[PDB]
Amino acid sequence: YRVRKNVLHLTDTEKRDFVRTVLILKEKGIYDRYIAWHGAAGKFHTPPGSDRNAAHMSSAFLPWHREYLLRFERDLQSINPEVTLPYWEWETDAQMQDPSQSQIWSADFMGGNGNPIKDFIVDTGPFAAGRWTTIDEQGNPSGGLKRNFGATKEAPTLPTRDDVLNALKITQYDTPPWDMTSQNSFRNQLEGFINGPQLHNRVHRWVGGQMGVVPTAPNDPVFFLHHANVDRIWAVWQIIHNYQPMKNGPFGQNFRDPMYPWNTTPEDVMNHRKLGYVYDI
Amino acid sequence: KYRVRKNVLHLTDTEKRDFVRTVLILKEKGIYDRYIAWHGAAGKFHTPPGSDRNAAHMSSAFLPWHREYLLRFERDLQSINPEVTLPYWEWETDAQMQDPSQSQIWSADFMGGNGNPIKDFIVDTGPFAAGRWTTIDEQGNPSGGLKRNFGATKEAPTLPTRDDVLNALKITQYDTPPWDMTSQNSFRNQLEGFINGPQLHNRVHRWVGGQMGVVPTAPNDPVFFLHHANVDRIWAVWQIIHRNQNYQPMKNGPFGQNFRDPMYPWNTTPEDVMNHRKLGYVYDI
Ligand SMILES: [Cl-]
Ligand SMILES: [Cl-]
Ligand SMILES: [Cl-]
Ligand SMILES: [Cl-]
Ligand SMILES: [Cl-]
Ligand SMILES: [Cl-]
Ligand SMILES: [Cu+2]
Ligand SMILES: [Cu+2]
Ligand SMILES: [Cu+2]
Ligand SMILES: [Cu+2]
Ligand SMILES: [Zn+2]
Ligand SMILES: [Zn+2]
Ligand SMILES: [Zn+2]
Ligand SMILES: [Zn+2]
Ligand SMILES: [Zn+2]
Ligand SMILES: [Zn+2]
Ligand SMILES: [Zn+2]
Ligand SMILES: [Zn+2]
Repeated sequence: YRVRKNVLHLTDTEKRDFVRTVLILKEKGIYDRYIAWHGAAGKFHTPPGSDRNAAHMSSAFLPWHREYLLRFERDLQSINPEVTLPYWEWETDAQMQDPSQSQIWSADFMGGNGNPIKDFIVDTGPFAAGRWTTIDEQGNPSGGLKRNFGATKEAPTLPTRDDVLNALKITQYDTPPWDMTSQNSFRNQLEGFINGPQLHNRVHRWVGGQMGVVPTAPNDPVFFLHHANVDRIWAVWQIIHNYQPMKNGPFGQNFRDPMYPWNTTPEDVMNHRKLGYVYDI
Repeated sequence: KYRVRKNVLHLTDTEKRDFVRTVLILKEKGIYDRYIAWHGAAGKFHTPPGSDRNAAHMSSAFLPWHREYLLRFERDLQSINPEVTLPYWEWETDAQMQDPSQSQIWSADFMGGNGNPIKDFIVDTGPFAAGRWTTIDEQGNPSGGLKRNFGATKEAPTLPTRDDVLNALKITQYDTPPWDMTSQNSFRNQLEGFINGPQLHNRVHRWVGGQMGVVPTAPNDPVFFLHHANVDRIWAVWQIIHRNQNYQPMKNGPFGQNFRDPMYPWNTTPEDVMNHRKLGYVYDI
């Protein structure tokens, strides 16, 4: 009953207010806590020495990011009670002739692509360099947001709608060993590791810049619009369908286990409505 | 005000063997590691970005951050064994010893001893010797066994003294602007150890050496918690002395450093932990 809307459905004023609130969150110093939390989680392997981490490469990927967006949305709400987290339906923009033309990259929103002359720093939009500070891996100021639209040879295109529907056909949430090699797992599929980079991982690689990489991704506000759609994609599979592992998975990956760096568990966020929100569709 | 935190020198043999046993369980369950990660994350979180201050150190939130940290750690201990509380290492008395390396805190039945020069400095004695206790680097990856270099550095050859503690307790202000490493006449910056230091808190870290010597890995050594229990105790004492002296900055300080701001990576505030008793514990003395 907080309603999360397609970025395409967002009145010119709804978009202005969303952007407005993100800058305030940034100015207050709240935005940085989110970049830091995501960076910390990515370095927290479960268990140590493994490839899995608290926020990725593990069953926790989906509930971790759901909790993350919920907390982010609550902070937006405390600034402006009329603002909720919109979602970027990339599945849809992939059909465009040229996706970089999508209304999501308008100057009055998340601006555009990076400038090749400025080493791919983005100057168009509310988060252009000079208007929005970024930080690096190390937590030090980095000098500006960057974006490389489909510049990689492994990710030249956004995930096609189809890629979404096939994933939704998967019957298991996840499967052991609960890692990147999991087969027939909705979680690993949606995350993008099956014939990587696909879906989730694919959007990250397609955007480029800080979004391209784990330790700095959140620096780009589009991170939240991306994840909103991923969360929505997960909520859809759930209309039909339960989570795995329940016990016996690495600590931090189990159904009822604290999700770093919080005490939140996957169980705690299994139903989005219990969380106070619902996707328009 | 029920939970009693005791001098590591007042502990019975069993009490020590239960403390150690609970730490290993916390470790085995994977829970200990969430702590090391929290402290590492906080140290990298600058307030504000580009500054020298971070959420857990080099600023006013140094004391309440670590108090919250120990409280959470103590609660996990107790969920494992309700009779175990966090003891404190009174380093200022150990400094008196001819050879502090001999303090009972370093027994093979407690913290274990110094590192072995013959082995780079890996600690090979005690419950946390290499082979018995897993360690993590500044990247979150596994690393060789705990390491300790007792007073090996030229800057910190000795543990802080009672005189050093007393003098600090003498400061009238909790902190002063700019609320960082250069703060003068501030209890916080002096207890932390930056005034002419390395001194006090920073000095113990430097004296121990090994992972305890650097911010990103320091919690890998269980002694980190015994150290910070004494630092917390010293703060609790100061609070009593200057009853009519609250926390600072109350406001208009960097976000994350003010009296009512959330402390990374938690939502908890300095106000939330100003009175230790409200937190359910007290110190031996
Ligand atoms: Cl709508
Ligand atoms: Cl990693
Ligand atoms: Cl709709
Ligand atoms: Cl006692
Ligand atoms: Cl790694
Ligand atoms: Cl006593
Ligand atoms: Cu991520
Ligand atoms: Cu992601
Ligand atoms: Cu520290
Ligand atoms: Cu310390
Ligand atoms: Zn709609
Ligand atoms: Zn790592
Ligand atoms: Zn779709
Ligand atoms: Zn098709
Ligand atoms: Zn739903
Ligand atoms: Zn830094
Ligand atoms: Zn007291
Ligand atoms: Zn006692």
